[PDB]
Amino acid sequence: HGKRLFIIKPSGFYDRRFLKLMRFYILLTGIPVAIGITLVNVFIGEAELADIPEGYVPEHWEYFKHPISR
Amino acid sequence: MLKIIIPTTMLLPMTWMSKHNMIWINATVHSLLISLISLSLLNQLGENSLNFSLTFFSDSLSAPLLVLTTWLLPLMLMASQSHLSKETTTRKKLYITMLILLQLFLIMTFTATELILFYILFEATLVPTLIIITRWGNQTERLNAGLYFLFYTLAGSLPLLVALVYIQNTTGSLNFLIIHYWSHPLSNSWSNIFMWLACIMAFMVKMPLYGLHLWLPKAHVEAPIAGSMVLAAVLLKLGGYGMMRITTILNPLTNYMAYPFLMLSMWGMIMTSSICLRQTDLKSLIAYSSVSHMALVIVAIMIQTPWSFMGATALMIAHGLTSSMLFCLANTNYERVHSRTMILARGLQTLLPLMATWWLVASLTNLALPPSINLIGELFIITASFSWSNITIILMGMNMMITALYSLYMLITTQRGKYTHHINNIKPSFTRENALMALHILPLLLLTLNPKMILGPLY
Amino acid sequence: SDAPPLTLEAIKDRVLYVLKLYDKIDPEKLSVNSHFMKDLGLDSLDQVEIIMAMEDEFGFEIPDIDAEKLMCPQEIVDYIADKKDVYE
Amino acid sequence: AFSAPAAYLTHQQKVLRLYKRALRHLESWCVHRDKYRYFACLMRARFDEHKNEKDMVKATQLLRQAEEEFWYGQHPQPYIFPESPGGTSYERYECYKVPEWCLDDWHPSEKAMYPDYFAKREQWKRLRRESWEREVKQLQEETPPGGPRTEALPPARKEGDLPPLWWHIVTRPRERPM
Amino acid sequence: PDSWDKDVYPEPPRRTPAPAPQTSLPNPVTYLTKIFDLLVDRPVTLAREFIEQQHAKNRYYYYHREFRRVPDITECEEKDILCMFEAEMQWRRDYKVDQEIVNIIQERLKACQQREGESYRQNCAKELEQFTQVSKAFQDRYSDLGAHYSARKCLAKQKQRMLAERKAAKEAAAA
Amino acid sequence: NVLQIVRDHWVHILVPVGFVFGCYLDRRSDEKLTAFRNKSLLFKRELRPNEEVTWK
Amino acid sequence: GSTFVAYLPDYRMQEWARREAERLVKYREANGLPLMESNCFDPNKIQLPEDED
Ligand SMILES: CCCCCCCCCCCCCCCCC[C@@H](O)O[C@H](CO[C@H](O)CCCCCCCCCCCCCCC)COP(=O)(O)OCC[N+](C)(C)C
Ligand SMILES: CCCCCCCCCCCCCCCCC[C@@H](O)O[C@H](CO[C@H](O)CCCCCCCCCCCCCCC)COP(=O)(O)OCC[N+](C)(C)C
Ligand SMILES: CCCCCCCC/C=C\CCCCCCCC(=O)O[C@H](COC(=O)CCCCCCC/C=C/CCCCCCCC)COP(=O)(O)OCCN
Ligand SMILES: CCCCCCCCCCCC(=O)SCCNC(=O)CCNC(=O)[C@H](O)C(C)(C)COP(=O)(O)O
Repeated sequence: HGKRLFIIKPSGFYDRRFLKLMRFYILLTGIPVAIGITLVNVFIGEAELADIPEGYVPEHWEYFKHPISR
Repeated sequence: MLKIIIPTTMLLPMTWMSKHNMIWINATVHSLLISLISLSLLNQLGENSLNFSLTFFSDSLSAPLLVLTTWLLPLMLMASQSHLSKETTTRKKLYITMLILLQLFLIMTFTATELILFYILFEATLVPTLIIITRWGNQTERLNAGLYFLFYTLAGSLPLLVALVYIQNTTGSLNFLIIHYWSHPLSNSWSNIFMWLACIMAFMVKMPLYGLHLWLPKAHVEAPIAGSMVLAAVLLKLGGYGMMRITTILNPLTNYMAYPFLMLSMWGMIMTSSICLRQTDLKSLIAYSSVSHMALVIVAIMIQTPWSFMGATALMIAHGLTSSMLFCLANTNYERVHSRTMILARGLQTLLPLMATWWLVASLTNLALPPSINLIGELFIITASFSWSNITIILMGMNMMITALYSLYMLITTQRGKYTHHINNIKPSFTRENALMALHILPLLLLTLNPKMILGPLY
Repeated sequence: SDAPPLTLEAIKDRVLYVLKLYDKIDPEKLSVNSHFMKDLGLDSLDQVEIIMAMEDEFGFEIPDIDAEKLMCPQEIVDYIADKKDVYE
Repeated sequence: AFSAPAAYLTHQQKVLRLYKRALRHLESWCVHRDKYRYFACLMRARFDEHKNEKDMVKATQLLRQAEEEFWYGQHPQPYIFPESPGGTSYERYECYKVPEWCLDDWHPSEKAMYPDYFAKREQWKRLRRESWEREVKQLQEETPPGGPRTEALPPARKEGDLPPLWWHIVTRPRERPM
Repeated sequence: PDSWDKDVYPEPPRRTPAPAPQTSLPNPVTYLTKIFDLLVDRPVTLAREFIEQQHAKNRYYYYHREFRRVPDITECEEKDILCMFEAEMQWRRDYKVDQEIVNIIQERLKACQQREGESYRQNCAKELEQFTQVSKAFQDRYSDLGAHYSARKCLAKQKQRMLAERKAAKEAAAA
Repeated sequence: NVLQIVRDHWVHILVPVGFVFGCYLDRRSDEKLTAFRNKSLLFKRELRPNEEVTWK
Repeated sequence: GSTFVAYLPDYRMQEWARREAERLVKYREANGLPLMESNCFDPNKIQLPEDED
């Protein structure tokens, strides 16, 4: 049936544009951060606890576990 | 601490040497950069403090307040960009200068190793706010509002200077570290009672305590949007921070001294929440909600328990963010309608759906919906008050119910129903306003993931 | 919903159907333009019962101020079409 | 709704209104159709006995005990049509009603869609722009001095004229836009 | 798992029954857990082994920080600020350690209650009684200090508690 | 084009210069509070063979 | 900044306190010591004032 009518509604252009822009920038910086975190976790991090060897004094950043924290 | 202070000072020559059409962009970019630098301060220790020098220190009570203060300036610039379009370049630069000076005074106030320096900056914040209120204000009652705001604060804080100089003459120091380490009990004496009153009233009047809160509705309603944002977000927390810093020397006098103020705050939260139910102005309603929240913070500080302090810090941060967002939403409505009356513009969800979503989220956060940090502070303070006395639960529950009631009343009156027919100048919401609301709301939901960052030194 | 888009012809047919089911008025005498008080000799109470019968037939109710000045089937159909936004 | 109200209601209109209310509430009490027909015919018979009464005082005394009797037995939960001011769907679709002026703020990328509709809208705008200037003077010349005495508007009397204050009555959104 | 000490977190031997099917009907639980194993546990194990070998390719260490003992508040002069600072820091560290000890005991109690099932009221008396002692001690040491707590106030509370105990003992002996 | 965009974009460098100057001033003020370096009773430590100061 | 705050190193010393508490409870359970002690400071080093009332 060719009874298609017009739906009067406010402009959804600006709302959609703002949402797209916000998502674009958030992802623009979050995707590299997530990729870097994943690579660091798989390849490098998660040190294991040890005893301090006698006669050796560690530096301040050697008392932490996660590599990004160090 | 100078790595934050010096860029804030350099904001002034950068603003005054900027092009006529590049002040806002440069100010926003450099304010955001300054805020990023401030993030480093959050790392805090379970031990004493971050004592940078003899003049300034940082603590996990001062760090969230400093971060919020640095974060607020770009939002205030974004909000002020609109209504100052037809203003001369010199006056816009003067407005930005006032905002920068206020930020600098607040930043130096929150570190403040010594109490007279704290008083000096705590009073220096009074001038830029007064100029902003009484110069860039729309109505004719801005002059009376500024007079009230000035004189309430000064009448409250003048005895504090005498109390501080007397304390330094007797003890010998006003450095907070020495004050904490060499603290001595206060004997129950009339002179000690009046010293307690002089130390407490200056911070009470700026909370505002119920019965001394008259200046706040005037100042908030008559101020421009940036002034309302800063007053609701940071300037109210100065009294709470000062009380938290100064209640170390008021013991054991505080145990019985606190009763008049505890009763006033406990009944005044109910009074102001009920006032919010019958209000024809958005800004007045938001201001009275702020009064209720700050009264509950006063109760928390007066109880003086670790859970009280953690809840008070969390509630201060959450209330600052929520009140700023609510004021921004009200200003977005006002710049379209030019009325500032709840019942005029109705059914705005049909015309502005995303702004209605922002309204809903802001109302839910003000309603203290879990697991938001608003409810974290609310619940910690409620538990501490219950441990103080099991009968407080009635007043706390009444306040919670009335708070939900007027929050949803404000949401429904403006967003739901039928649109006003004769209003036809409601243009689509700009990207600037949407970004302002997003930058208000996202930090709250990110902070609820790491509540330990805003729970203060007693965590 | 699944409601067929009723037209002016359907409204007129239904109004005339309900009117012809009204024993007080003879079927032959009535016409789309036939008046109620003068052309068919009906009382005002008969008019209000006719309005109620229309209301029960079409499933919506007409305010009294509008109903009390609906005196012909043609203007009844026009009122119903205006209320329900009928195109043709 | 559409018709302008009068300064007062006459006795005859009040009697009709009571008759309609009583019939509706009797139908609400009597669910079944045959019982309702019987009791409605009995109601009409009781109702038209005093049809031919002449003096005003006894007529005014009547309809009053009738209203009191109606209020005593008014069926505190009467049947209501769904779209009525008390129905279960009175304002269900009022959230889907958008004004016509909202289309003036559409982005040109949005107005690229539906070009014929916007051309027709522009034609309507031109028609309204001329008709309003005609209507202002027409209403100024037709209104009685000292202000209107009723909220009833006159029709158009010339050839190219349009009825005064027509734009917001013709351009209603719809009953069920969505 | 070696990642935590079994003595700090004791567990019963966890004796479990053996499957004793009484009927010939094949139960669905075994088939579902076998298909779960095949479709879930094997790829997860393979990925874990790959990540573990990648970690073993790059190994480095971190150490627990050791803190020396310093004079406490009871042997500091009235206005000596340096020893007061050191004693306050030491007391704060001890307070944190005591809080974590209470946390460990509470975790033990919760685990016992969940593990013992319907007989928790009898089979978890030991954990409840340990928690009673630890809570009593912790309460004596730090309750009612207030928001502005310090080593001096704790020492004053301990002093008044010992004065009360000495007075009670003297009155009881001389009764 | 250099020497033209500088006249309009010279202002941008100021906030950053302030930050590095503030860091330098913080370190300089730190330099004046070394009265107890490697003298605290908790972190009293013997120097490394190539160590002059425990911290800077 | 959110990622930076998420990965802040433990200057509040939480896991350090966990390890200290774990080793102390291991030592005390093994030696028969009754866990935590009621007195925070050893009574030998406090000189109470004699009442003589
Ligand atoms: C207006 C909106 C709110 C503004 C803020 C209001 C908060 C300010 C209220 C001040 C708090 C109380 C002040 C003093 C409290 C001490 C307790 C005392 O009042 O109670 C009795 C005191 O008895 C009598 O009250 C004596 C005082 C009588 C004169 C005071 C005037 C009473 C009403 C004045 C209220 C005016 C407030 C506003 C000023 C503009 C106890 O008897 P006593 O054991 O012997 O004294 C104990 C104290 N010692 C040990 C130092 C001796
Ligand atoms: C929109 C439709 C949906 C799309 C999105 C789908 C994806 C859903 C994901 C969104 C939320 C789901 C919940 C998932 C949570 C996982 C992340 C979480 O684990 O990280 C948190 C970490 O989050 C951060 O800590 C909190 C964010 C920082 C908030 C600071 C605000 C940024 C500055 C802005 C100005 C400040 C204004 C306010 C002043 C105070 C907590 O981590 P934590 O267990 O702890 O330890 C981290 C790992 N360690 C052990 C290595 C250390
Ligand atoms: C929003 C408006 C609120 C305004 C503030 C209201 C409270 C003001 C506080 C009282 C004013 C004086 C403060 C005292 C200054 C501190 C100095 C001090 O504590 O030393 C006392 C000094 O105490 C005093 O002298 C107090 C005298 C009070 C005179 C001024 C009266 C002002 C009004 C008092 C009543 C109202 C106070 C509460 C107001 C409630 C809120 C409106 C002891 O002095 P000495 O002689 O050295 O030691 C005794 C042993 N020889
Ligand atoms: C279930 C609810 C309970 C029921 C209780 C209700 C009790 C109602 C009984 C009251 C009976 C009466 O009419 S009360 C008597 C009041 N007085 C008169 O009726 C005088 C003249 N009558 C008129 O003018 C009428 O309009 C008329 C001529 C009928 C139509 O005229 P049209 O030619 O313009 O249609």
